[PDB]
Amino acid sequence: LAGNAARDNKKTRIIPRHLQLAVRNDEELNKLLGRVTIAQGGVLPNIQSVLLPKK
DNA sequence: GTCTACGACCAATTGAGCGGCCTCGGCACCGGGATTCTCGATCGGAAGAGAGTGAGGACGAACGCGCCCCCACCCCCTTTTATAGCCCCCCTTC
Repeated sequence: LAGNAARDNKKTRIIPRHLQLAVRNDEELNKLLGRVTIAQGGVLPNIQSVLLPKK
């Protein structure tokens, strides 16, 4: 999953960001590592719909 | 309770794995040009406040008709008598 995230980011070397995106995107890995914090991994790019502007 | 399968413990072996050394290309940062996006500003698209039409409604109003209420009077009922023609119902003659 980390390699797939790297290709999606057009990167060839796996970095903590790719590991975090993989662990958090997978529903089962996110459950195994829910209590785990990954250094320099950041967080998933998610915004609550209610915060987005409306027309 | 029975037992023996296989794990701890030893010795000798060794090549898989780690520290050191090297490097070159994945990455990032830069810059320039192209693109997106954002939204204050013009007014298309559809809707309101405000006006006019067509339109009768309920009923306030206005007019003659009604009904009962009841003024009061008028009157008729009843009683007595004379007088007479007139009239109807009944009896009598035919």
